[PDB]
Order: sequence, then structure tokens, then C-alpha cells
Amino acid sequence: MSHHWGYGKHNGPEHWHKDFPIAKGERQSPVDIDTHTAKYDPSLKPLSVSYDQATSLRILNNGHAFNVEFDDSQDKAVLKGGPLDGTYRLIQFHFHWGSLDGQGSEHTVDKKKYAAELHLVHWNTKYGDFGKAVQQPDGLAVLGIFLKVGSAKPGLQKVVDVLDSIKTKGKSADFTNFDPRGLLPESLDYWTYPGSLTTPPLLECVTWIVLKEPISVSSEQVLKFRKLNFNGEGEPEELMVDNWRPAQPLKNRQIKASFK
Ligand SMILES: NS(=O)(=O)c1ccc(OP(=O)(O)c2ccccc2)cc1
Ligand SMILES: [Zn+2]
Repeated sequence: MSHHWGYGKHNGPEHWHKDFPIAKGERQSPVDIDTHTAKYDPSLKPLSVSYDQATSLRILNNGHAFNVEFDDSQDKAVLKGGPLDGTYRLIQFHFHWGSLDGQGSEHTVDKKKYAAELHLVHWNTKYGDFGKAVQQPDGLAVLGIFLKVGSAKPGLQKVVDVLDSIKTKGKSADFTNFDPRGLLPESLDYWTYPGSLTTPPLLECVTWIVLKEPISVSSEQVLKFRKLNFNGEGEPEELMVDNWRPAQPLKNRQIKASFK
């Protein structure tokens, strides 16, 4: 209730370390993915994305992004396999995006920035709840998917169409019966490394799984993201754009590839 961090010049990524010293830690996210330096790990398993029984509930503008929230009180939408041991439940997804099509992703690929990045957030069921899981080095698994501007993503349009109803911080809307399978690319080829939340509190609790294949979204879909507001209703309008953290030092980490 006393957090003042954001993405402005006076409260953005360069300032976060003052309230969240782990910002300068040993396993911060995002990072640049050097495709030539990532090593193929033949011991890495295919990812298992099991979203058939997903139960979406609500969409919330939290003043930093918008979250599509799921029922995570049972194994309904789970991520397993790949680098993971055990079962990770989907709790929410959100995006980071830019003011311009040439920026917006948090991870980069050979220094390339995508227009946006989708984060499907999952927590390790052996820790019982999300709040306990974020305190553990293997508490979360975030599936990251890049967005490039080209053809529309049909499975994104229900998200685009509700944004008018959650323009400002603190607004929520019913968002039942949304199928997150409609946001996945064809291939589940991925890179993986140990990292952190990319927003305060920047906890070092995430196994990152970043898909190699981007999804295409239309210019009109991402334009609607950029009409959202960071501010609350009745406050001065600040467009919700450039809500990404830049790449952080890799330090003592290796990025593993599931492919080639
Ligand atoms: N952008 S990312 O790395 O996917 C992320 C960031 C923060 C997240 O949790 P959060 O919902 O901000 C939270 C953290 C700690 C206590 C309560 C809530 C989840 C994913
Ligand atoms: Zn995120």
C-alpha cells in the first residue's frame, strides 16, 4: 500500500534498487538471450502445457499491466516437464509492451526487442500457495512468449475487446471462459534460465521458459494495449506504455536451449 515504483523517469527501473536491493542480485530478469551462446541441453524434456481445464475468472488493471486471473485452487491449468520437476499451476497472465512496435519485450533475442511479451505465471504446487512459492528459488515458472506485429492473433481478440472496461488502475471485469491455448505459437521450442520477477519485489524465484517462436498480433491489437492507463480514474492520464524492464546482467548463469 506504500509502493511508489513504476515505469516513469523518477520511479522506473533505474530507481527500483533503492526500495528493492535484490534489483542488483545474482539472478535478475529479464536478460538478453544470446542465441549463439545458449547451449542445446539434450537432457531437457518437452514442455507439458495442459490448459484444457483452465478456468479464467477476471481481468484486472493493476496500474502496471493487466492480469487475466485463473482459478488456481486445483490442478486445472498446469505446466510440467521441460526444466521443471513437479507441477506448476497457472495463476495469471499479463503482457509488457512498448509505445512503439520496435520496443516492449523484456527479454531480447540477440539484442532484438519484440513489440510485447506475454508472461504466463505458474507456481509450484509443493509450496501450497503463490505467496509461499515466491519465497522459494524454484517457486515459479513463467512461460514467456514474444509478440511481433503482423497478422492478428484471433485468440487475443477477447482480451483486446474488454480493455475499454478496465482503462484505469483498480478496475476489473468478469473474464470467464477464456482459453489461453489461443495465445500459444505452434512450436514449444524454448530457452530456459534461472531468474526473477521482472517487477518489484524482483524476487529470485522464477524458472524462466522463453519460447523461441513469437506469436503475431495486429497493429490494431497492440494499439488497444497502448490506450490503457497507469493512473486511476479521475487522475491525470498517463498511457500504459513502456511497462518493461530492460535486460539485466547475466552474471553467473547459462541459458539452455531445448532445440538444435
Ligand atoms: N513479470 S513477471 O516476472 O512475470 C511477474 C512479476 C510479479 C509477479 O507477482 P506479483 O503478482 O506482482 C506478486 C509478488 C509478490 C507478492 C504478491 C504479488 C508475477 C510475475
Ligand atoms: Zn511479466
